[PDB]
Amino acid sequence: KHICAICGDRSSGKHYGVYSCEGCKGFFKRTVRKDLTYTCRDNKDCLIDKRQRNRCQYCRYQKCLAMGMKREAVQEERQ
Amino acid sequence: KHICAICGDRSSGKHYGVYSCEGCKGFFKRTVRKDLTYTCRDNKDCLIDKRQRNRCQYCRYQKCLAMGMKREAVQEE
DNA sequence: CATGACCTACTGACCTAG
DNA sequence: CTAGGTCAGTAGGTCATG
Ligand SMILES: [Zn+2]
Ligand SMILES: [Zn+2]
Ligand SMILES: [Zn+2]
Ligand SMILES: [Zn+2]
Repeated sequence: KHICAICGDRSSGKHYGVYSCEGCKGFFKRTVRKDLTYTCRDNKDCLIDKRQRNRCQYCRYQKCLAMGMKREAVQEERQ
Repeated sequence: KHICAICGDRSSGKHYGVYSCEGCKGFFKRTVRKDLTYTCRDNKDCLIDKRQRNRCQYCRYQKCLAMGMKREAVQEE
């Protein structure tokens, strides 16, 4: 309840279902808002930690969904 | 006689006429009090249920009025 | 130009006067 | 009964930095 279940950074609370950090939060939010398809240049299992979370987006996105981060809870843009 | 007619959630009775949950009741109370006008980013046809009632505020406010929810049943501050 | 560290609004479950 | 009310927790920001 104190760590980001995706990259191991300090959590700021539950976001879209799972305890995560501000970096992983905005990442998911930025993807579904714009509907972004990601390709992994590796074997679809790149490690995701605090230091190399931005190495492979694809696996960082998949790691969010395997941890239960809901696409549905991402509201639409405002104003 | 216990289902919210707007989003299918559990209903606590009549709120401004129509059977609705506390979430949709509070949303309608705040939409007239502040006179908030909404715009939709899609084709004004978003699905309104328990899981994405917070997705589009435009379609959620539209489904309220279409379900019979009355604007005059809201008292002033 | 995709990041993320800062910042507010908006929920809705849980209260009480008529 | 259905009108009111709050406020912690999760949503929405924006914008300088690489
Ligand atoms: Zn993270
Ligand atoms: Zn990868
Ligand atoms: Zn409802
Ligand atoms: Zn919409």
